[PDB]
Amino acid sequence: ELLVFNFLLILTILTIWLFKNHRFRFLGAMVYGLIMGLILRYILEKMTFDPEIFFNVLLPPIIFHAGYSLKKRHFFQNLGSILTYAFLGTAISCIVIGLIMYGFVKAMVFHFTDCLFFGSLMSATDPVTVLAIFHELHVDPDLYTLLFGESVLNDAVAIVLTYSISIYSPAAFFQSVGNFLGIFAGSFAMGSAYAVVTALLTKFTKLCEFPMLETGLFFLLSWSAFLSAEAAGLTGIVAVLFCGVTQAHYTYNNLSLDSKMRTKQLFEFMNFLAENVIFCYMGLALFTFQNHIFNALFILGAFLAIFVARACNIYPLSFLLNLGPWNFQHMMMFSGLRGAIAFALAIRDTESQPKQMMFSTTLLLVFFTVWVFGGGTTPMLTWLQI
Amino acid sequence: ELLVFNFLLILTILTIWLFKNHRFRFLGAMVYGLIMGLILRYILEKMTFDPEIFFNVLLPPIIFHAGYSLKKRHFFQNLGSILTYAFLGTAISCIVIGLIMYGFVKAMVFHFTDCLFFGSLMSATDPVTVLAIFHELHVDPDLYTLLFGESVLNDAVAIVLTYSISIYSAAFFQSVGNFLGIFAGSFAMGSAYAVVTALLTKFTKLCEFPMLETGLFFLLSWSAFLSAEAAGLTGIVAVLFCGVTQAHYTYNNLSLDSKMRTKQLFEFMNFLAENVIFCYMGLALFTFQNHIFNALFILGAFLAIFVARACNIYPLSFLLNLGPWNFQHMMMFSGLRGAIAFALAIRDTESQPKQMMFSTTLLLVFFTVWVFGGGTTPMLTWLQI
Repeated sequence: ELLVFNFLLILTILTIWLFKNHRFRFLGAMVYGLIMGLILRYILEKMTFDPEIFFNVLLPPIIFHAGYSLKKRHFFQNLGSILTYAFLGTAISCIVIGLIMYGFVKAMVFHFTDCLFFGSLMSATDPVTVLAIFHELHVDPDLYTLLFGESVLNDAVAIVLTYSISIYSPAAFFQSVGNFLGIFAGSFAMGSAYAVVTALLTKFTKLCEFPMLETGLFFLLSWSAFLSAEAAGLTGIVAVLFCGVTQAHYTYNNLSLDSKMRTKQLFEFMNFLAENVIFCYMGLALFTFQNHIFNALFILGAFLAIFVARACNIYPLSFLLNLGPWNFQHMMMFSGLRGAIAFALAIRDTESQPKQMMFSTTLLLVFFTVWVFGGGTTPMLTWLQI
Repeated sequence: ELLVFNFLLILTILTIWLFKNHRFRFLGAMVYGLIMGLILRYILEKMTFDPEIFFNVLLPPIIFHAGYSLKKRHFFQNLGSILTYAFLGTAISCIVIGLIMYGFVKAMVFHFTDCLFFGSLMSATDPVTVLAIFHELHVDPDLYTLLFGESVLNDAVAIVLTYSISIYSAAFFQSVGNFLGIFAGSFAMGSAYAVVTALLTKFTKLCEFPMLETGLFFLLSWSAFLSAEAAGLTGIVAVLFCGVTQAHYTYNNLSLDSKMRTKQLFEFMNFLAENVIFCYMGLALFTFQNHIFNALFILGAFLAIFVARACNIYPLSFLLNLGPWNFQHMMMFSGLRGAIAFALAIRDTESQPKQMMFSTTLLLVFFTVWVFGGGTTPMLTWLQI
């Protein structure tokens, strides 16, 4: 680990500059996959030692910022739509499996549980680049709130849902579903339990006179909720921390007026370290030789599956919502990226199943392919209508 | 390990809690480690797995903030004294070894090179307790701006000096060159990133992206530490300490927004120094193979503490006065011992069980100087403001 980190820093500086360099260019760190990966084909494995456990512990700060940055324009305005699209992840999973199951069976003219696992893994959808474009343009506030709320909810559903599948064992159907309800409900109550303590502590006691103390305890109490998830054995540790959204609505507004900017900037800095997650796609795209060894030509079934499965269950859900506005257009625009979280699930022990290794191969190619939607977002906006 | 890191926060929360109430009490977090240890003394080793190499990677942010928090009121009047205090750490190691040589030779009624490690280790001194009291009371600014100097200067000297003895065994001739070469090399490449950081944003307009430059500042500052260890140049904490030029040049150039953000970002990590302050007690109750020795050399080390702080500053005091100083601050220099000295005490901890007694003594030294550090207010009021 001496110079292993140093590889990240040099390209990160390039990533920092390209944001200021390519400010008006036609067009992130996604480009450097060909640059940094290829030059080191000829010490080699030490670049991507990267224990899969470590990735999970550095992701919670990324998603905690998402839950702590709500502009409070959806708690009562479009909350129902987000909760309606919370069930979309179940719809996404049940449709992706319906196609990829026929994909490998007809490819050979291996089991079925990985197909269920793959569908849950693919259910994540976090278009980070798309959300960044919307906010800076200072337009379509309703459209911005739609994608942001959906992207921060399905991933929380995806992580808990894929855990239930991984522990499913064939009656035996109910307890696997019961785990999904029990863990998610436990994550909401226990996760917010530490958040409630922070809110009342800073609202009754006049602790706002000590900016250093309030900021320190806020980070520790938020971190303790994430840490308490593993200690109690309740999974969905990201969801546990993500359920600290009440901190931004109640704890944030108590009495500080000074650490308000200090707290958001602190977690924004950790949120700004997402390029380490981004580079991990391409840095390990060639270093993980044992992972991408297969590169089987089954991606064509996956390619067609991801495009239609997301599209074929967003209009019907909106149609159900139309029963009780929506511009009849945003549903088509919803087709964004395929989530940063999905990569983390693809590296879960990396050896649980032969075709499971192929999942990581498919995910990497999709990421280098789905990003054209982010690049091709502006023509999509101007194609028919805004 | 998942639950081990959890209970390290509740006692850190209590650290925040104690300072909320202790704004008027007679007087902090140093004792919470013992309280948790006693409860856990009655699964056990997993609390203090704590690889010793990982201790030296969470420590540099403490050093960087110390070098980044200079008040710029010491280099103009007390710089010569502070630079002369770099020899204090060297002469301390020269006298401590002789005092500790008689500690065991006369007691018997290891090897000499092992005693050198302990002597150089004592040169480190980080009186965080005294400095905290000074700033909050707004007292003796002249003494504060120079006491901070030696406090961090010898820490950079201590780490390189205790590493230089690795070649000691006619091998003593190149030791001085190796010590000076590494220290000089640390200043060159360590401050080079600060120069690179300064010129990068002095010409370009990074003010439109205050968030981008903050990451770049952290990325560039971290690179200096990482590049030193990767290239084999030791004194990595000293290399990051050479980031004081970041405050001299980069801090004041054009930011006007991230200046407070950068200070608060690093001081928050420096505000998490209690983790260093908490690591001792867990190892002081569970690692019976390491700390249980506690041989009857504590008093010998205890006597060596005061004389080392007295037999060295006093001879140098006359030289500095030759070119006022009121002749009073010299007696006050009998201060704390710090926390970086522990990081040297945990250098692989596996020389010999009979030789590892020095680590046991150092833990007691912090406890004995904690109450001594606590009883600082009577000393301050007695002499002068």
